[PDB]
Amino acid sequence: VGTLVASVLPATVFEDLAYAELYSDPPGLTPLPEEAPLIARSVAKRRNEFITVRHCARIALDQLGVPPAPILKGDKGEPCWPDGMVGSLTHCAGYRGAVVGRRDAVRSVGIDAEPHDVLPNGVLDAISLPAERADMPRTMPAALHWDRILFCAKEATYKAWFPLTKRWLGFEDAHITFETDSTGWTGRFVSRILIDGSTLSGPPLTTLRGRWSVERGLVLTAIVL
Ligand SMILES: CC(C)(COP(=O)(O)OP(=O)(O)OC[C@H]1O[C@@H](n2cnc3c(N)ncnc32)[C@H](O)[C@@H]1OP(=O)(O)O)[C@@H](O)C(=O)NCCC(=O)NCCS
Ligand code: NA
Ligand code: NA
Ligand code: NA
Ligand code: NA
Ligand code: NA
Ligand code: NA
Ligand code: NA
Ligand code: NA
Ligand code: NA
Ligand code: NA
Repeated sequence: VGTLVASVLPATVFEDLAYAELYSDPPGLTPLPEEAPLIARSVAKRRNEFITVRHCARIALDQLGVPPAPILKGDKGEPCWPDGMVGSLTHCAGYRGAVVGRRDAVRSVGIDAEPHDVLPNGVLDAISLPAERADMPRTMPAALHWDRILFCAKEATYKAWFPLTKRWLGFEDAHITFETDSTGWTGRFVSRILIDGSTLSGPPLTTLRGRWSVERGLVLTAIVL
């Protein structure tokens, strides 16, 4: 079983998390009939990864004692987790993953996987603030593609934020600061929210702490609130 995503999960709430990942689409996976409408008009690549990522979601939920069931799609694409559960899903070339948590210990999860590849510069200025572009090179080893790592953290931030607020969060609306561990391939980040953080219940979101990792040609990030 693969354990790349454990490199970005916390120990403090680990017993209330579970995860499952795969690196390709198993052949011949049939969609659940209740989930098939979600991909009824989708291209084959989207259908195949959707079915794999939902499979990972149910394996991870089963570890937390949740019986397998369909996971529908809600406001703005967000997955509809079973009662008492939270989680997040991601895919990219070579990666499909789910991390889920018990809501009584975990308020929200956001994860993202990317290929550890450059982004174009025009995609970088649209996805970053000036202070990020100044500070990332100061805090990240020169071997790493900081543009891509910053973007991966932006995506995990939106996924952790949206289920709590049900509002947009733009690339300009969170300033993310990083640190690198002395081993050079993992570290921590903090996403500072620059807009109103009001949530549907509980205290407003102001800073979201996460972890990042680069390995096996992938960037992984996770935020567990
Ligand atoms: C929604 C988004 C973050 C998804 O990320 P992605 O890199 O395109 O794709 P991933 O495979 O990593 O993640 C897709 C999964 O995200 C989840 N997701 C989609 N919308 C979501 C939402 N509103 N809230 C939480 N999770 C959501 C879904 O599980 C989806 O997979 P599924 O359709 O198979 O269920 C991205 O497409 C997007 O729209 N980003 C713009 C918002 C943003 O990044 N703001 C910057 C904040 S600092
Ligand atoms: Na457990
Ligand atoms: Na695999
Ligand atoms: Na559902
Ligand atoms: Na969610
Ligand atoms: Na990809
Ligand atoms: Na360094
Ligand atoms: Na600012
Ligand atoms: Na910050
Ligand atoms: Na930084
Ligand atoms: Na590592």
